[PDB]
Amino acid sequence: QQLVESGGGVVQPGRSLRLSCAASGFTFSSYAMHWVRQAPGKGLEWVAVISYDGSNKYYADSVKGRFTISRDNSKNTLYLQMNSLRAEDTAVYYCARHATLMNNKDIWGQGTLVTVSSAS
Amino acid sequence: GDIQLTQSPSSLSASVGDRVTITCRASQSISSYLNWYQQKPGKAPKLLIYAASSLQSGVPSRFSGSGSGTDFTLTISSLQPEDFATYYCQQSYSTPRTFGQGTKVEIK
Amino acid sequence: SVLTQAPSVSAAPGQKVTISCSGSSSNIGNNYVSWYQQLPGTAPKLLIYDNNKRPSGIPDRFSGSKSGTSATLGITGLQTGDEADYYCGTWDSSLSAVVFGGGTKLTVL
Amino acid sequence: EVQLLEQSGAEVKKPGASVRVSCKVSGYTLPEVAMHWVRQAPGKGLEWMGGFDPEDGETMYAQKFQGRVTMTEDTSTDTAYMELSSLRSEDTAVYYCATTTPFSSSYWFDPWGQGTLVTV
Amino acid sequence: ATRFASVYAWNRKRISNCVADYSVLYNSASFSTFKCYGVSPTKLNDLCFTNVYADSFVIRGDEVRQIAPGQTGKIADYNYKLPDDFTGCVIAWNSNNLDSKVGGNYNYLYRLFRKSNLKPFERDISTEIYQAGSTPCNGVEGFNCYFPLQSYGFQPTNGVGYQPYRVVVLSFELLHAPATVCGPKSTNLVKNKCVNFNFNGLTGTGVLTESNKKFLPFQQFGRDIADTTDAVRDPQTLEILDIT
Amino acid sequence: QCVNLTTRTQLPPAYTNSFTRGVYYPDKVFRSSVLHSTQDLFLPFFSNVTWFHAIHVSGTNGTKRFDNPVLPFNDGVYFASTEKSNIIRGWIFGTTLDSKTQSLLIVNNATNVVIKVCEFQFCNDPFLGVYYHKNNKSWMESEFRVYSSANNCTFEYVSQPFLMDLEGKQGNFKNLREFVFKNIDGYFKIYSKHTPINLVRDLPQGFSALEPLVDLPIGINITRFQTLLALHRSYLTPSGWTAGAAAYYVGYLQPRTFLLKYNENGTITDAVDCALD
Ligand SMILES: *[C@@H]1O[C@H](CO)[C@@H](O[C@@H]2O[C@H](CO)[C@@H](O)[C@H](O)[C@H]2NC(C)=O)[C@H](O)[C@H]1NC(C)=O
Ligand SMILES: *[C@@H]1O[C@H](CO)[C@@H](O)[C@H](O)[C@H]1NC(C)=O
Repeated sequence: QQLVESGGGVVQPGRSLRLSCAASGFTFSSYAMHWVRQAPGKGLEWVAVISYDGSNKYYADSVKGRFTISRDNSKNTLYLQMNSLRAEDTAVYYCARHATLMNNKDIWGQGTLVTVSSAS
Repeated sequence: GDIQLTQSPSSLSASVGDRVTITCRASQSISSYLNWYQQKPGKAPKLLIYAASSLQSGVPSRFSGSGSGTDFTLTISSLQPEDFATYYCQQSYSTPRTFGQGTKVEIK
Repeated sequence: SVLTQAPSVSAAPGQKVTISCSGSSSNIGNNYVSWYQQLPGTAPKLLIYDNNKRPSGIPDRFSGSKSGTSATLGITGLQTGDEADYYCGTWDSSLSAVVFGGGTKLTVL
Repeated sequence: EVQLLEQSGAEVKKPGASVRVSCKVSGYTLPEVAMHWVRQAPGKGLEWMGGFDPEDGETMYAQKFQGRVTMTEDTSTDTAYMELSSLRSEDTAVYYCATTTPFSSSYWFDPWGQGTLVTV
Repeated sequence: ATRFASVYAWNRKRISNCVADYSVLYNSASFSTFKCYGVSPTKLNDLCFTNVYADSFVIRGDEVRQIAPGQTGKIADYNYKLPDDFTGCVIAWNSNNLDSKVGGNYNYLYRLFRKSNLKPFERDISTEIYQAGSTPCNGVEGFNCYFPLQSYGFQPTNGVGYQPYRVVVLSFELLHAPATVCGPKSTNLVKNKCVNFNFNGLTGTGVLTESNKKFLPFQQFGRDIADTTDAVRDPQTLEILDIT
Repeated sequence: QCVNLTTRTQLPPAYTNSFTRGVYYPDKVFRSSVLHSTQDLFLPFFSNVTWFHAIHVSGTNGTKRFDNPVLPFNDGVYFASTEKSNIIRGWIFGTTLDSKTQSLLIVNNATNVVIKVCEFQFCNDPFLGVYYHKNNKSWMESEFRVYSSANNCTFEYVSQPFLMDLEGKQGNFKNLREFVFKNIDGYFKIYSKHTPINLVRDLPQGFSALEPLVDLPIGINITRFQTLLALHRSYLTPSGWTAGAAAYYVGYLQPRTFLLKYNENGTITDAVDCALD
């Protein structure tokens, strides 16, 4: 039913910041989950998947920074660590789901700002 | 390579009661795997059509999808004062997924 | 705060001198008294509780007394490492809370 | 007997903020023993704060500071949060986590808390 | 029960070592589709069972005819499979006043596809992606591959054919194991009459009377010098009954 | 949890002699003033019984000795205790005293004893911790100071407390409490009794009849066990543990033929072993 996100903030470039997003209402477990990016004034750009029902991780090669994705399924939560930062990634992120002709499960988080800059 | 999307027009300033056709074109032949979203700027993207030809709960038939292959169509009809926002198409054919650049329907 | 003791006191090493704290019947009169020690930028350590009970690890050389509204903290066998501030406290029913004095920083001469 | 966890850590919050203080324990469980709080300003004395009442079973709040600071408890994780609000001039200081016994008056506190400064 | 799961993860309850209340099953009479097998439903009141499997789920009001031992259709194809030789009863009724909610019921689910027909009585909770075409999707969704599961759409705005049934299925067997679950018979006590009897499995024939000999509570029998069963206590109403 | 304090102590197990003891009713059948004879597991008379101490102060100051060993079940088990102030609750009966087997966990947590037959993880020094909640001013019992994991559980049951006090008696009773544990034929049956005793420690010459409490489907072989304890926390004095003193009696059962003399009311007094002499 509901998705909550870890806190965004201002991080210096080259660093790492783990992204937590917990589910509620129905589990993460039976589904997949995604991350997308929205820069201000820019379109929604897909980032990376997670696939718990086997195990596989796909990343966008457009932003191929080894932003690692894995689970905490028993907390219905998902972790993607912001690795190899660069300033144009300063944006808001969303926890996502795609209706793949079968489901209607597209549920979106509230959105938190990741900021990549040396100036706080 | 990647699959390119082509969302046209990328904006359309509109009026009350219109019937706007927001087109999302595709670089490949995608079966029906395309969606549509409502986003007022700052909101969560509320899904509108799934599989490019099927309505959604809470969203009446003032929105109406059709198309296949390369050509996909957002059939907005009887344009309502709440429907003026920034919208999006969506592939789910391959990996990577890309989304359209958005189409802001806004009051003339 | 609401209690009475001096900012500082000094004495020669190895000597015997104590420190007292003057309360009222509303605070010390019906209530038990405690005493605390802190070194600069450190953890304030319980010295004596009830004026007759030593916590575990306290030298027996410390004693205490309560005479009316006055409570003295027995301090004997001064050491070079005994220089620090000692704090009196006792339960307060007035504001129904915990109260302390300003503290008295000992100096071993 | 018992050693405790720290009170906060280092919490530095510029004016226009407010800070919780989460004091955990070890060797005991949280709700077998009552916590307490004392303001200590450097170069100054003790000012008692927060606290639990052995009588009446309430968690006390220092009348002078009452309403500005609140306390909650998670019994299993031993996390007791002390939230001070509305930063002012003289209220940046070390606030000690202390613990007397609910069974008796026990004005005597736990052997020591390690202390945490705050920021205004 | 207050909460039946769907058919992709149907609940199963092994039941034995108790007694069957088969009377009010027929006296319920609020049940839409209530059929049985093995031998007649009136006959099954006493003809009893070693070990029963009570498994229940919720399906649609149209697809329930798929539930029949040895048929086809989605629920019996990929969701829940009655065997080729079956004994038990299919009990089916509507729960439209509970399940289907305004604002939409989408708690319930089912599996729509799998790469084979389903083995009998085996659930399928594996929600991984099936790849219909040859293009490997490998856990994430994609092209030629779909998601496995789908919901139902339940509201009270549905017609009568689209109403949710809480189908509970009772399945039975017979083994070297004894009839651990078995229906009746409390028999009214007869005083001073030559009467065959059974108490708690103890059997004999005697004249049962009121008797003043006084047991200790945990006890069951009395006995005489000769290792006969002299006096027994009525289990249903504790009383000391001689046996002559 | 699994907080542990072995505190191992030396000295020989202090033995004793059960004079007439451990005679239960091995049937429900009511009999009156007859001599009945069966050969069954019992604790034979004039037997060696180990007066063990779970907590033992030998005075200098304090010096509480926690000795209670894991003990084999052997054929059958007898148990006896006084414990005016209860410190004893239940027993850990099992085989591995671990997972891989079931576990018989008797907890007489006040007041609803929740017998448990499950698969647990029993710690190296298991016992029930008791503390003070501060919420509702109630002494809870931390049950995972006994065992870490509770899962897989096969059986569960609840009854009225077997352990029971009376007190107000400033002694002169000691409330001597006996429990017999016999594991056979899928039924592990529990027996009990409550008796006044004025003697300082050891047992009198009287007969103790034990009724079966519950006959339960257990189906496990129990080859070893240990008792359980109730301890608490104290606060600053020159943590607190080992509430009061604790000692009990244990002896092993054995097949023997007893002649059983029922009374007019079926209360067995005189029992006689055949093989005794
Ligand atoms: C009772 O439990 C014990 C395990 O403690 C089992 O006895 C073991 O039997 C094997 C032979 O199969 C011996 O090698 C072991 O030494 C025995 N254990 C001990 C501790 O001596 C036994 O299987 C169980 N009871 C039954 C009826 O199977
Ligand atoms: C019991 O122990 C005593 C020693 O205390 C010994 O003399 C005696 O032989 C033992 N008897 C039995 C039956 O164990």
